[PDB]
Amino acid sequence: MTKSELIERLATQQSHIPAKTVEDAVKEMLEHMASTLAQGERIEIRGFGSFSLHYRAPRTGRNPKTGDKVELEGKYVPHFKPGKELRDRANIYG
Amino acid sequence: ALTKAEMSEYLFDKLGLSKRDAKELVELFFEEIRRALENGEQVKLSGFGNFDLRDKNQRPGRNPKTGEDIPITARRVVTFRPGQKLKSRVENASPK
DNA sequence: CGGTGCAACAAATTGATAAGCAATGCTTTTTTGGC
DNA sequence: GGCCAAAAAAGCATT
DNA sequence: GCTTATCAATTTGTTGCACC
Repeated sequence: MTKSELIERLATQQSHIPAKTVEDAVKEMLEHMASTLAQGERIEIRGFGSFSLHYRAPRTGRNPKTGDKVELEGKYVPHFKPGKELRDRANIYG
Repeated sequence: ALTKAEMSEYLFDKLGLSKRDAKELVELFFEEIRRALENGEQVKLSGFGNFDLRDKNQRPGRNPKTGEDIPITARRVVTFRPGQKLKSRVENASPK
């Protein structure tokens, strides 16, 4: 399911909400999530999960193709942690 | 932290949606993603990231406090792989 | 609208095994804006 | 909505 | 290749948000 597919599926079930509105909303919701993380603030949706930021210390990495060293700045990376409902619904195995 | 309430309010302010619809929409967006996932389907949101399913075989674990060796049972878990676009936007963030 | 209670959240333990990534050009998919 | 060419984003190599 | 994450069980402090 891609972004667009997600939009189509929502529109379909929500006949009373205009398709254009659904599209705009999904896009807006995602951009909102994105900018939130970009601002260094976390996201916490009970039953779905939370998105936090993890720190990566500066280090001397390598260009995997050539082997040359590369000086990497310290930085932040997004990390998602699936919530209880999502974990349970996803887990097909006991 | 960003919440459904904050998300609804935002949809309201920006798109002029009724608070009723904004609420329902946020809820649905997340639900749809869950539906796909519980159904074994991968979710690829361009400009954000991918929610992938990985099947993990049983592996050795333990009760941290005590030390009692306990197995981590086999399970299907959901992981998120942030895309390059999202990653760049976030790389220079500063925890609020 | 706003107060409230509580499941779901976060954090903290240890240690064996799993997953993810530094660069970057080429290929493939997805989004975009016009009809 | 469909279709299309162009651009953006991602997928891959290996990441 | 080397770094970071996954997870066990359990206790304790915090909060999203459904329900009034």
